[PDB]
Amino acid sequence: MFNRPILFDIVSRGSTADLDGLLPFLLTHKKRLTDEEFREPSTGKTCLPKALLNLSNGRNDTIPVLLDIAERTGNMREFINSPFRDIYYRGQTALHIAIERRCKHYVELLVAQGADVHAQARGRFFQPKDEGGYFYFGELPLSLAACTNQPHIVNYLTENPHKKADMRRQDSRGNTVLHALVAIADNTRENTKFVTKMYDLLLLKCARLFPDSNLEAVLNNDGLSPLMMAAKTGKIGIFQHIIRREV
Ligand SMILES: Nc1ncnc2c1ncn2[C@@H]1O[C@H](COP(=O)(O)OP(=O)(O)OP(=O)(O)O)[C@@H](O)[C@H]1O
Ligand SMILES: OC[C@H]1O[C@@H](O)[C@H](O)[C@@H](O)[C@@H]1O
Repeated sequence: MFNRPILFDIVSRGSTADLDGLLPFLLTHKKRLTDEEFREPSTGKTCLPKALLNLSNGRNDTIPVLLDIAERTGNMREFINSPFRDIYYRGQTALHIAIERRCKHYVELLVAQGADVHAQARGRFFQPKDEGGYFYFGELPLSLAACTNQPHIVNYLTENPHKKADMRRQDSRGNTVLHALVAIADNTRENTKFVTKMYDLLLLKCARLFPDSNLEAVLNNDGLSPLMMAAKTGKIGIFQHIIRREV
């Protein structure tokens, strides 16, 4: 039979073998993979995130199966965009996890299949450390991809045939991938190296697409541009780099 613990065990193990029977099961009992019986009741977590949080060499073969089953229970978009709903991981989705676990293949698979690319990770865990969080990257898939130094993913997200992430997008703070980048900045060599490269990457991309929407001009909720934000918060490295490319 199939209940939450059995389903989670199977996916946690990456066993596609054991998923045999699931589709007929759900079909005959009128169940879906998004039904409450199949989520962690605290967080609302489905078995999709469960799968992603148990990779093995960044593989969990049950993922493409779970997706196909959701498709076939008429349920795929809802399934993929099912968000954590608890105060701590609120808003997080399968897409966020694919990005953070650094697996481009699942990002592509997820995006191609309809993943909301502007889903905001809003919960405590995603806010700044000083505000009781763990890692702040501006909440959005793109900003996450940028902040964790994954240019290939960043390019995938901004130019793909399915759904492009708008770079002008802002989080709850009105922060932008640029703002996010400075928040990420910590002045150390390798940090400044990538943060800088990335900043340039996005700035040039946003100029070449959308010829006339200057992204540095988008202010945050504190009405700070990314430049001033760096300034105000001691981000020497990134700040100098911004100025360098003036007149
Ligand atoms: N929401 C999350 N986002 C990112 N990482 C997580 C999250 N939840 C758990 N983790 C980490 O990733 C690992 C995988 O989580 P997974 O869902 O497989 O197990 P769990 O439900 O967290 O714990 P258990 O092993 O009791 O089920 C955990 O060991 C935890 O350290
Ligand atoms: O953390 C590894 C290294 O990274 C650099 O970006 C820092 O400036 C160094 O001080 C450090 O040894």
